[PDB]
Amino acid sequence: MEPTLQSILDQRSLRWIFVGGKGGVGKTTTSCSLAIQLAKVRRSVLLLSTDPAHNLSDAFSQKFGKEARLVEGFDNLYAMEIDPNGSMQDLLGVMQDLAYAIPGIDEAMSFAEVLKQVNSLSYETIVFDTAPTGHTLRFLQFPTVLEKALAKVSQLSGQTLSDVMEKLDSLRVTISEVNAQFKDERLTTFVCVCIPEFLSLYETERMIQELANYGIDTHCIVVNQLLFPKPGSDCEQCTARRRMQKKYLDQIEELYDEEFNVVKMPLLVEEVRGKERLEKFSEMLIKPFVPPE
Amino acid sequence: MEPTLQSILDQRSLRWIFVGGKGGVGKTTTSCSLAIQLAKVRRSVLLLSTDPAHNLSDAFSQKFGKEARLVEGFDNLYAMEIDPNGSMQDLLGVMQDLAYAIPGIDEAMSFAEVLKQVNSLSYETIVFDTAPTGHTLRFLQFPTVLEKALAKVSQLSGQTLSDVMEKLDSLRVTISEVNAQFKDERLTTFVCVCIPEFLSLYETERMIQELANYGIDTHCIVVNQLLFPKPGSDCEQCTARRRMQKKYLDQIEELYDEEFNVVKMPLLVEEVRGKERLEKFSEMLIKPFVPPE
Amino acid sequence: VEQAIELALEFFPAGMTLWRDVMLALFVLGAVAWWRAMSLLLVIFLLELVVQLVNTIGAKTINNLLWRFYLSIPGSPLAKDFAEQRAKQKEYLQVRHDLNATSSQDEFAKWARLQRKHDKLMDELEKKKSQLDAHRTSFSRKLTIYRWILTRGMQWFLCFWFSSQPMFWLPYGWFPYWVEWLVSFPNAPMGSVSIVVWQSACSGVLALVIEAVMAVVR
Amino acid sequence: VEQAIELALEFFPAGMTLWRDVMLALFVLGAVAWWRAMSLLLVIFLLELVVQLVNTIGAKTINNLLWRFYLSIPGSPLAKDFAEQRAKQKEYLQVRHDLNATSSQDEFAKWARLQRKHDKLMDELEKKKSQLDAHRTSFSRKLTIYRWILTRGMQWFLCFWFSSQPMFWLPYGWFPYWVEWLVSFPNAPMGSVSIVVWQSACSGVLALVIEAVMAVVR
Ligand SMILES: [Zn+2]
Repeated sequence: MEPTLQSILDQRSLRWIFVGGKGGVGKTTTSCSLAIQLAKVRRSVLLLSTDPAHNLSDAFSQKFGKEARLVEGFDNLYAMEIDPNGSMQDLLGVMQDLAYAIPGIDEAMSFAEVLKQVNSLSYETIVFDTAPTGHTLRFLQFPTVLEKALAKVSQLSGQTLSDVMEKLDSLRVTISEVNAQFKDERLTTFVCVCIPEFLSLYETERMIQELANYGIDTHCIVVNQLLFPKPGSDCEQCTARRRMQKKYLDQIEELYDEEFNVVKMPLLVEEVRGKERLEKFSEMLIKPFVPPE
Repeated sequence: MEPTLQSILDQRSLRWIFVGGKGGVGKTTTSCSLAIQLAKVRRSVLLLSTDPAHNLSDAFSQKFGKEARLVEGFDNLYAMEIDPNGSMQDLLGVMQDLAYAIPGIDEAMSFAEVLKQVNSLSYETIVFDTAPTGHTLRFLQFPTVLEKALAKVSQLSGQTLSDVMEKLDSLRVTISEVNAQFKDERLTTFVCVCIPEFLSLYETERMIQELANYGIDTHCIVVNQLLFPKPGSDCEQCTARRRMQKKYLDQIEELYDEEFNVVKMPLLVEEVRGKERLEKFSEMLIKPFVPPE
Repeated sequence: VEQAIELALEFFPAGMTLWRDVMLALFVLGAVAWWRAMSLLLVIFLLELVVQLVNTIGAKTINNLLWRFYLSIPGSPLAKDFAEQRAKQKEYLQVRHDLNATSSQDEFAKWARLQRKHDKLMDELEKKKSQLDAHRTSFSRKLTIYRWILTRGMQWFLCFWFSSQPMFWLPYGWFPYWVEWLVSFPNAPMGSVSIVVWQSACSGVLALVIEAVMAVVR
Repeated sequence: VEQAIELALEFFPAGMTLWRDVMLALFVLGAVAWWRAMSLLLVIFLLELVVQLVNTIGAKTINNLLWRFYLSIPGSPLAKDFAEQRAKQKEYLQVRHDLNATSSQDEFAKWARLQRKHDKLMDELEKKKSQLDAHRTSFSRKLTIYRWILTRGMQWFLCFWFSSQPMFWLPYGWFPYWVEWLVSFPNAPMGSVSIVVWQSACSGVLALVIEAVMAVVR
């Protein structure tokens, strides 16, 4: 297929973008490259991170906190790396016993109020990045968890309880509309990343069929660190490493060449930071570099 | 701790050795290196493989089948790469409906009759290699599966059924004695392998706490492809690759330096085959190579 | 409700044989009274084999007869889908053999296509198990009562109808008035017998013959 | 047994108001008969509030009273372990905050030590839930019958004892003989009343006052 992300630019009715996978892949570099190349043709784009690695500070050498702002060099870069434990600081005895009754409560309510603040403004599009997957995909379960929790709190009742009852009802209707906005597929998309070895491909296919069991498609898949040989210069270990990399590369060619896209992105010698260097790294997601192979 | 496998040589009352992990690590090279260095001080050692990759043929360029034999260059190398589907060929209509009633039947009975043939001879020690783990660890569940299946077959009964009833009882008592020999820990040991990246370490720790939930310890852990710099010569990609490899290496140093062993094994330029080359590869499991680091 | 967990917590604090012998003697005189002496005795004769099958009941094995009852009719929809179930199961095990025979290295695309067909059919497998086992246990629960009506309707009709109509007359003067009291309650004329001991205690008559079969096979 | 799945498969094939008004009139004459005229009427008076609590029963909320009953005694072993349970739960949530706050990159050893303590306490958590919820539902099942004995023992003792002893005498000539029949069965002298309508239908006397409270709050 087309080895670029031109189809994400072309729709323009998209609103929500999910991008993930597993660690050891540098998803933050992919995220910032997506956002910057998105900003060339967009109006109001917001980045959101929840990984405990405070990596956007490393991305721009500028401290961020619990409020959005514009960072230098851009008129549209807004982001706020947040913590879920601040809501637990909001919990700091009966509500903690409720957290014993259901092992997950506060993270969904925090994500809820976050998304209310998200829909407070009039931003054009947003993007995401997440933790390992077993800790991610629970957000499709947050509406049900919220319902069960509210029912249980009411079960114990059988300070004012009606205030938290109405608050949880507002969280219920809000999360139902947002998950309902998820399956629309005209504003919600999903891209996953991986790297040429076994296990990365393994959990990648597990993720794909996972989203297949929820009725959300995809069409674009990015890989990373695809080493291509330098003309003339050679490392002898790098030769066999290229050989094995081609071996899995052609296997992914045997799978996804029908209805998905493959993004070739080579590793550079440095961890690419700085604005202009990230621009050059982001440029390749439109113009695919191709040596004679 | 001691960076070798000297403690496995020193006990001599050991009988069973389990070695595993995940793909992409070359466990067969580790297995043959273990067996050959084991044969220097042993009497009757048997290798057993069940992975559908018929890799011992690649290990010695000699076709093997469903019977043990001695291979050239050795007086003690015996192995037979077997298939579980031959027992399904033994099944080739009611027994297949029984396989519908329980999704796993024939693999445990095949492994059972295999182990009866194992205890037919008077061999000193044996070794193993397995598929991915979710397909492995069911062997600790085979005794229970066998019991449930036999009970169910009898439930339907409520050709001769008593013959298969007595056959399954013999399989029951045999598998109960073998699993009972497992937790003895004076003849059953376990070593796992991994490589310096994230996910390999991840599922490695998952395996360790898995065996912790069955009451089987370990003390020895091997890694692979640990690239050490050549004096004078350098590849610039290899420098940063060494840097990241050290980063995870020191993290494993922060975990296992208390009561486990670390085996440093470097990658060579070729897939090490042939007897004498495998001897040189196997030598390092006793004498650990150490550059100045 | 169970009267057993209540008994599990109760630990926390601190004529009939001679009755069966006289029913044996009245069954002896009832068996002697037929040779020197009609249709109602054959009605009790069939109810004896009904109570026998009640004894030698296989409450599943009756439905094991119902299995070949519905392994018989070719116009049955469910046995048709039962055959389609086994056909899909055969294709299931076929691809599973081709799966476990394959390698996860060099047919990884073929690996995934097999894996996808595997969990494709794995979900539709137990849908039929939910369908047919529901139909089977509901059909059993219907026919248990369907037989039970034919059993106990004859266990109470005999006492409803043909009660005043005397079945047979007791010899004059053998039993005291208080014993004769039993006859007075079902409307049968004094000096004749009703139809009760043939309902319940006649089950003992064949019961020893049941243990005779216990000596036959064992 | 349920008579509901049997009704779920039954779909496959194809005076009391005037009775309560006369019990109202006899309760009017029983209430008038006390002013111009003892202890047994107060016994019925307490059984009326017992039947009232039977009506305004919270079968859980009685055990909600039992909760503060056992939130009271300091020598209780179980409420002691209940406090130890909440203490372990507090340390549980504390390490869970320190877990989710940590990073999986640069404290991977600290990561594992936290994870190990996490699933360390996670298993002992529901062991107490298995212990105490078992004790609580068994204690409820004890005291349900423990109250039920004090209820129905007085619901049948009144009819056992003080039956021949007449409670009060009916006016001579008001009721036909067949109505008077009721008195003859409990051994009370003819012309006096027994103690039945005070047991069952006196529950209706306060029942309208129950709906009076239904107008009070609502
Ligand atoms: Zn190199």
